[PDB]
Amino acid sequence: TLNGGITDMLTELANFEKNVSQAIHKYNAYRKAASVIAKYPHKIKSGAEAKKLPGVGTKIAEKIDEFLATGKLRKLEKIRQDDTSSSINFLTRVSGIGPSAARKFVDEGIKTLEDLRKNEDKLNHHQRIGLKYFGDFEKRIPREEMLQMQDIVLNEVKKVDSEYIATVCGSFRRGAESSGDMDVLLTHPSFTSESTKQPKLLHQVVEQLQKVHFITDTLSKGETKFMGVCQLPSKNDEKEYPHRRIDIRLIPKDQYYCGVLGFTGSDIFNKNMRAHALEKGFTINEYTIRPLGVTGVAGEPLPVDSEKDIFDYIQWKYREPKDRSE
DNA sequence: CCGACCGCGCATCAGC
DNA sequence: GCTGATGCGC
DNA sequence: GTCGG
Ligand SMILES: Nc1nc2c(ncn2[C@@H]2O[C@H](COP(=O)(O)OP(=O)(O)OP(=O)(O)O)[C@@H](O)[C@H]2O)c(=O)[nH]1
Ligand SMILES: [Cl-]
Ligand SMILES: [Mn+2]
Ligand SMILES: [Mn+2]
Ligand SMILES: [Mn+2]
Ligand SMILES: [Mn+2]
Ligand SMILES: [Mn+2]
Ligand code: NA
Ligand code: NA
Ligand code: NA
Repeated sequence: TLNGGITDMLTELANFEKNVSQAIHKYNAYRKAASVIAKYPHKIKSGAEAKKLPGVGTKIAEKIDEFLATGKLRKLEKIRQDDTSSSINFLTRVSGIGPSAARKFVDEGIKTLEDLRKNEDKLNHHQRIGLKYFGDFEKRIPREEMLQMQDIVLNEVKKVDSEYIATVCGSFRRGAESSGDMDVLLTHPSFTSESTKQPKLLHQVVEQLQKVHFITDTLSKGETKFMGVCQLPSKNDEKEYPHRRIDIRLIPKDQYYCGVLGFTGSDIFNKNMRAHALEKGFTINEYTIRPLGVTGVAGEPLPVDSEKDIFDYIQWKYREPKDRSE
């Protein structure tokens, strides 16, 4: 919170560039600046000071000066009063309505929550579910509920087959006291980088979590990635818990460490690490780290027996999950 | 200045 | 049906 | 929008 005013402004700018301008590198540039400012341990007193940080350049330095002086940014005040940008920014908050869809909907006169409900027939399945749970998906998840959810998932998985290992990653693994959603990494010894000896490995887990009325809806589902909705069960006479977003990802068991690194994040932390891995002659995905050739083509996967091994290849001192919240 | 910016699974669409 | 591009949410 | 080269 030391610089919460600045990082909020930059985040609002990033969202503007993503949703309205459809300018993805400006989006990430603003996100990058906001992340580096967010870990800087002094109350920023000027844009000159801010600009010393990697990722804060001249333009962001200017806007920091304006904000530090007036407590506002004219550019944002203008954006806020623009009805089209306003409507687009709102509509994108629905899961499945991206910048493209949102602009299309506004053009057709669909620009409020009321309009969206009136026109359910024009939403695809993902968007229909995002709208259905729009309000619930706004709420955060106390870690205590995350712990309850972990228990249901880990226990229900164990019931399908004792050799499933399910790990909760995401902000939960980084030690967050509240989470936007739940992210689950799934492995099973019959699914390795060398063979898939068992079919329906993910489907069986989804059906099981559905049978016990944990998973209530499905956003998308393939042979290795599920995205949907779940809900803790409520006690006798208790108000119902909010519906929550859940993702489950099945990974080859011999590639667990790149996977848990990849699904622990943060998203910015991954971008930073992967970018630095390129600079040191490697490419990292959620499956492998591979060396780059003189041309650029990736080599064969390098051996990995721990998260730290990946850090070692790229000349990075190890960082605990709790220190990867960028 | 200029070129690169992490890397991927699923849903949907256009084309053959 | 298959292949590739695009949107989307990560 | 920023930064290495
Ligand atoms: N490589 C990469 N990984 C991502 C990206 N976005 C999300 N992830 C991974 O997916 C994990 C879960 O994503 P989210 O649920 O949106 O993020 P989160 O850190 O869990 O935050 P909350 O759920 O809102 O508390 C992240 O921690 C990352 O490990 C991305 O843009 N690139
Ligand atoms: Cl851009
Ligand atoms: Mn999450
Ligand atoms: Mn998630
Ligand atoms: Mn039932
Ligand atoms: Mn609900
Ligand atoms: Mn580096
Ligand atoms: Na800088
Ligand atoms: Na959206
Ligand atoms: Na979220």
